Amino acid sequence: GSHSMRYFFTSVSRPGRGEPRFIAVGYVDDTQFVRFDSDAASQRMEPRAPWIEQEGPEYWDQETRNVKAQSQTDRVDLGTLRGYYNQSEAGSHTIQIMYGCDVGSDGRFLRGYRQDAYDGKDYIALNEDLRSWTAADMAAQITKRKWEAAHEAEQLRAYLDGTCVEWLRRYLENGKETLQRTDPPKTHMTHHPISDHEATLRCWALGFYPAEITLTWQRDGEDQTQDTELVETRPAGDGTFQKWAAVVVPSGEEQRYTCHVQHEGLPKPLTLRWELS
Amino acid sequence: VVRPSVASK
Amino acid sequence: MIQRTPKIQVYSRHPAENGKSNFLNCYVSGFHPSDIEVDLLKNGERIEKVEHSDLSFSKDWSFYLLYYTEFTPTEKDEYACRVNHVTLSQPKIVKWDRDM
Repeated sequence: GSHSMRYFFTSVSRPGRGEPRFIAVGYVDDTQFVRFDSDAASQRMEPRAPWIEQEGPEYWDQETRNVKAQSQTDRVDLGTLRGYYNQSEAGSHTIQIMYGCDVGSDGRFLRGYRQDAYDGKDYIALNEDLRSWTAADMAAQITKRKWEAAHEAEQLRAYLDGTCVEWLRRYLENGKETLQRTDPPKTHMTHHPISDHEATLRCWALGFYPAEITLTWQRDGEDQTQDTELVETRPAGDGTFQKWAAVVVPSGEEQRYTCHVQHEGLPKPLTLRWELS
Repeated sequence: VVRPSVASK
Repeated sequence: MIQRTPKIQVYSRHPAENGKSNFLNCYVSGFHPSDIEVDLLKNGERIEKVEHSDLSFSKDWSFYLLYYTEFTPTEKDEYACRVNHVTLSQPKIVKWDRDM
């Protein structure tokens, strides 16, 4: 199937109390493989997956230099964006950057992307074509003008549809023992009376590796998307994910409710029903 | 691998 | 600016089995800004050696973190996650419940 390589950066200004906290994380699909934390002991890019550890000292030296350089741009940009948005020097602000690429099962380039945020809102994003930018407001347009002039998109594209794709293909080959795995969801249903007259039917999906999943509740075919408590997909902590969906049903009417489980690692969408006596 | 270059905002 | 309050989930890696070693998880998500304090508690007391994932974020830019520790679930042992964020009036405590 399809794979991705993504880098995530967060820089948080610490007004007066030193330089900003920078955290960088690299992922292949949903598996973290590198990290850098400005507050950590090493002051270097560190391995986080066994299949990346086999990389040489020139690899870790380069990654360290290049991640620190990103950290320094972010430091400048925090002051620049405080200027653009007309904010005081007293408050703490955040810059978030996400960039990366997708490749198909043949390893062919599918998409490249870059999105930036300031204080948890869109700031600027590279468009799907990898040639143009979309600024979220008029201050962000100033960045766009500067990048359009500097031909930043061509420089970024060279990485997103070239450098990124080359190394993603390498990482997928180096981690072929673990990254090509897909674990399908282990499904089940639970029942919890909330009184003498009603009960919670809870539909579970555990140990699934493509974090993407769909859990829906239907009362006699008709969707119950308004009376469903859906929890955010969460990590089990061993690379697999978990999710549950719940509905409060009148006692004796449990058989009227169905839980539909759509996942990619599943041949056909699983249907679950409370097996009454 | 992370980007080697980065243009400022 | 807009601040977003954390969503807190306390759960175990594998389904709970009395006497059987497992992992106690506290997943905090959808919060902004990133400054957060998370403690895992055993009978109201802070578990000393708890690890966490590296700060990351979702498509909507909101942050997420996983706090975890190896634990053996006993019948009389009470486990909880205690979270403090700028959006909270007082630290929030979410008790561990096997059923969810």
